[PDB]
Amino acid sequence: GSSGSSGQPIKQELSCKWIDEAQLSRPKKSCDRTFSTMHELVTHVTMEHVGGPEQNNHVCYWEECPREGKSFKAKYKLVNHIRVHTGEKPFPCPFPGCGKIFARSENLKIHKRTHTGEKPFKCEFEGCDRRFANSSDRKKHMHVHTSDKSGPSSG
Ligand SMILES: [Zn+2]
Ligand SMILES: [Zn+2]
Ligand SMILES: [Zn+2]
Ligand SMILES: [Zn+2]
Repeated sequence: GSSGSSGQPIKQELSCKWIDEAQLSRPKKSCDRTFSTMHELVTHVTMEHVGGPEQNNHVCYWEECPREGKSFKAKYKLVNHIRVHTGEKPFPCPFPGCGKIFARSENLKIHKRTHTGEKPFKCEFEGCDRRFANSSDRKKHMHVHTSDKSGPSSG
């Protein structure tokens, strides 16, 4: 194998929500941890979770696993399953009521135009012209509104 790997890739954070049903501590707790790379999350979620090739009955209990904690007929079967628990992406969708995510930059940029011309979150400040997708940004654009400007009438 070989690749250009020009420059540095994208730094994405991962999380393995492991909710043990046999846990005697409530409310049900999840596996608190993080990783800088996928591989690191694999060796863990697999060994640090599903265990190694030594464990016979291996079962992955996800905070909301689609399997509901079911056993497989092979190791590769389980290890391959957790593959869905990763779902690593470069950048989500700038739309709130979309929660959509893509693995391509052109896909998102092209999919963002298929949403609408105007933004959902518009500056609440009257006589102001802005655009936002998250109530956070807007509320952050107010830090500059606290004050006013006296000069150009038509603004
Ligand atoms: Zn974990
Ligand atoms: Zn699972
Ligand atoms: Zn979208
Ligand atoms: Zn404004």
